[PDB]
Amino acid sequence: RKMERAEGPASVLAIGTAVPPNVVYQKDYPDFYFGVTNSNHKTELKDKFQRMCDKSCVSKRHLYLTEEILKANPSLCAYWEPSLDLRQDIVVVEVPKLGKQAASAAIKEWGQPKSKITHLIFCTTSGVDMPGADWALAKLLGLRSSVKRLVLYMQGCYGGGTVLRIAKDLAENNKGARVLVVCSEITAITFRGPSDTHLDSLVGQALFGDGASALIVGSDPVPAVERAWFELHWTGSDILPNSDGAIDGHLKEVGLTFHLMKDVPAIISKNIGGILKDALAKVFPAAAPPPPTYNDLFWITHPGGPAILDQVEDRLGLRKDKLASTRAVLDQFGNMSSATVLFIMDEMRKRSVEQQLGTTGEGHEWGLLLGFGPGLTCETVVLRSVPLV
Amino acid sequence: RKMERAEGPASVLAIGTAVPPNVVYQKDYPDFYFGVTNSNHKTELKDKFQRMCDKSCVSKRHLYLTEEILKANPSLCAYWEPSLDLRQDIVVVEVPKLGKQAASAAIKEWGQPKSKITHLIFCTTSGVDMPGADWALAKLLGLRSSVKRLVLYMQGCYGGGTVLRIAKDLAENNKGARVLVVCSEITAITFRGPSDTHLDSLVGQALFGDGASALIVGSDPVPAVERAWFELHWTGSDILPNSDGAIDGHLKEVGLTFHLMKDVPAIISKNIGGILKDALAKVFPAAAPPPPTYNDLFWITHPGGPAILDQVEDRLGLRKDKLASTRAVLDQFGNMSSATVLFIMDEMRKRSVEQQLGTTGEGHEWGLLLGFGPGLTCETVVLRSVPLV
Ligand SMILES: CC(C)(COP(=O)(O)OP(=O)(O)OC[C@H]1O[C@@H](n2cnc3c(N)ncnc32)[C@H](O)[C@@H]1OP(=O)(O)O)[C@@H](O)C(=O)NCCC(=O)NCCS
Ligand SMILES: CC(C)(COP(=O)(O)OP(=O)(O)OC[C@H]1O[C@@H](n2cnc3c(N)ncnc32)[C@H](O)[C@@H]1OP(=O)(O)O)[C@@H](O)C(=O)NCCC(=O)NCCS
Ligand SMILES: O=C1C[C@@H](c2ccc(O)c(O)c2)Oc2cc(O)cc(O)c21
Ligand SMILES: O=C1C[C@@H](c2ccc(O)c(O)c2)Oc2cc(O)cc(O)c21
Repeated sequence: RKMERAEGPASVLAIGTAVPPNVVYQKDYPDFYFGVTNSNHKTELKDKFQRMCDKSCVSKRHLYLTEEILKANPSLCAYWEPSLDLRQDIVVVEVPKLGKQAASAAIKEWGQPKSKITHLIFCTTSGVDMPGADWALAKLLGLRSSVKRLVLYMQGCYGGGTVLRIAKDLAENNKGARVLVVCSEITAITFRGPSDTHLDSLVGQALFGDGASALIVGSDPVPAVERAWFELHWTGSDILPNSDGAIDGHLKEVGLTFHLMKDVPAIISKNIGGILKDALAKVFPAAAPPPPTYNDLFWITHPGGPAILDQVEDRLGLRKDKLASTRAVLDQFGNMSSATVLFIMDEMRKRSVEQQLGTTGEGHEWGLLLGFGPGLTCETVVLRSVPLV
Repeated sequence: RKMERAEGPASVLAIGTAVPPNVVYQKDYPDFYFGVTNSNHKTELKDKFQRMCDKSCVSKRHLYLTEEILKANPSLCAYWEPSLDLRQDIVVVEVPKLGKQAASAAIKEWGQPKSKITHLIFCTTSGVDMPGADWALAKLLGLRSSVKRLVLYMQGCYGGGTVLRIAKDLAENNKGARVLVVCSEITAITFRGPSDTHLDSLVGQALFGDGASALIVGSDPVPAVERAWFELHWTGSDILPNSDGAIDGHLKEVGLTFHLMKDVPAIISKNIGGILKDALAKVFPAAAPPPPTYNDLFWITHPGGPAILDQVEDRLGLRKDKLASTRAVLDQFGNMSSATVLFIMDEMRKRSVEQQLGTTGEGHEWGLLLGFGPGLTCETVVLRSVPLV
């Protein structure tokens, strides 16, 4: 008359990632972007975009859109031309497909048959449809027809925190539940030509890349059969003060548009300390061990842009190595919206194993995953690593 | 280092509903719809639409769109004209607003200050935005800035089951959690002129109406302070066999479009028995009382259309009164997509109280809530009523 619940903390049992094969190196992107968009005559706009690329701390990105595809579809290279139907036709197909590559890698690592997946969460900011990308992914994988699905559309850059916040309750409240979590982002929904009109969209052109990540999340891993890599222990969500309209995105007839105030780094950096201090106080209450210091935590931080990272690091006084895993993903992949923190989680555990650190969190026991996006919404997850060998 | 979980079953503690004030009676709708759309010359198409309205078992609907608004915005009255940006500007505002009316009613009934709401789920098929309708509703209500939000976009007619499936885990896995659940639907996103092109969209014009419903869901109601009306005990989700493309909806430059095969009733009716029999077997396992008979359950059934209800009733052999609560909502409000089953839940408990039946479920202990939509997805929730006086 009842659904048995699980006992232990929701745990990450496997991670997979996937990116489009086409690589664009940042040194080449100003020429490329202004070339295929027919805007090289816009001489001062391009110098402005060159400075954004020079400062982006992005070396390369993987992009579904190629010069050939852009040549085939000139309404994408144009500026403010109607093109949503064209964008949707692309991403309603390619977002689940990219997600399927990451999902198959995570399942292969996990090692159990795909029919043990009981739940699915699909998160994307690229396109919407009915049935949704969750249904399409289930069809592509051949998941059981009774998988409990959830599609999280139009989330944006905090979505990596959101999927963990939901997956935690699904795994913990359902005995045996194994949650496939996929975030998949493809910039074909936003890509548009340059214009002194909208210097916000330029920022997006310098930073956003494509990618998908997949997790298996479940409570009570079977001993010597499944392997936990991180545990979810505490979650919080906050709308930061005086941030109305900081980050807005609209799905228009010209596609997805992006609006971004210059004070996003300030708003984030100046509020994040109180959020983290409160979260750590709840996880480590006095009544008892004190919370670890920031430098004794591992850090999985959504790299909205280098200015956000630099100002957060400065305001919290983080030692300069704490954001190294985060900054490596931004350098090699750019900002992949909701998927990015799961790429960072993967990079951190793999570094930790390769370098024989004592835990999956670079040697630290406790850790923080942060997502930031429209709201301005800050998603906080307190994680525990797992000891290695 | 941990979030305490709750103990008892997730319970519905209050329900509110809201509809646009403009009423259109079905007897008037063929003339009205073909009038404001400039299509009265389409003589045989209209006779076809008259027969759909005659058969709809819908007496009236509440619609945000008025003749005055349609006169002001002729691209809505047209057929296949670009109009998404216009539709979004409407529903990104009006869907949260309608939802706020229902939410305030549910909170007023519940009786606790609005700051005790810890979580929010907003479900809609009408428009998408960043930040989302969940953020807008929180702003309209003045909810705490740390409310844990979730926006479920592009769900469709199964969404009433989905929100209960998620809210169950949120309430049960978080001690003290009180989940505001809102479904809000406004047909301005789909409304378009008639055409022998697309006889699917005609079906939608005869059945779909507007409305919003709101729940407070929480585990462990405080005795003599909060009041439970229904308990969530079991949830299931199924993709019905040989239903690929049964019900599709796309968000296009002309707005939201709707595609619907004629065999939806057949697919639903011919598969539903096995789903319910399995669900009841899980809730009442042999090893022990047998499951109640269908006629001894209460029924909260999404009324996709009268043909779905009639064929489900026939195939399962339901006594003719079991779907009376469901059919009363369809008659007085039409199909309000994801909100409809919560209107039906409200109607049933209010009937039960008014008629002094022994339980909130028309006198029956156990009950079934069913949502159907794109997939073809069937959402099943097994509910327990609460005894009255
Ligand atoms: C890469 C930028 C992107 C980093 O460069 P920087 O350290 O700011 O260096 P600069 O200030 O020289 O930036 C160069 C140009 O970017 C422009 N710029 C920066 N942020 C901008 C914004 N939000 N909108 C428009 N222009 C912006 C500056 O105005 C400047 O123009 P100018 O050289 O003609 O004066 C940085 O501001 C950043 O990281 N911002 C975070 C972006 C963000 O908010 N992302 C989160 C997500 S949606
Ligand atoms: C109201 C209809 C809507 C009920 O009427 P009915 O009992 O079918 O009566 P009829 O078959 O005389 O219907 C009249 C017309 O509707 C048309 N019709 C019914 N379903 C249709 C569909 N999916 N697409 C196009 N036309 C349809 C019939 O072709 C018929 O046309 P005709 O009179 O010119 O031959 C009914 O088929 C129904 O309830 N369907 C369920 C709709 C549905 O699937 N909703 C769930 C959600 S998205
Ligand atoms: O406007 C967007 C773009 C979006 C996005 C889509 C696809 C990608 O591959 C990608 O890297 C990004 O991500 C966003 C995230 C936000 O928080 C706000 C936005 O406007 C957007
Ligand atoms: O195409 C739609 C329309 C949608 C809807 C929106 C707003 C309303 O007020 C309303 O009653 C309905 O509901 C749908 C539900 C589905 O399952 C499929 C759809 O295509 C649609």
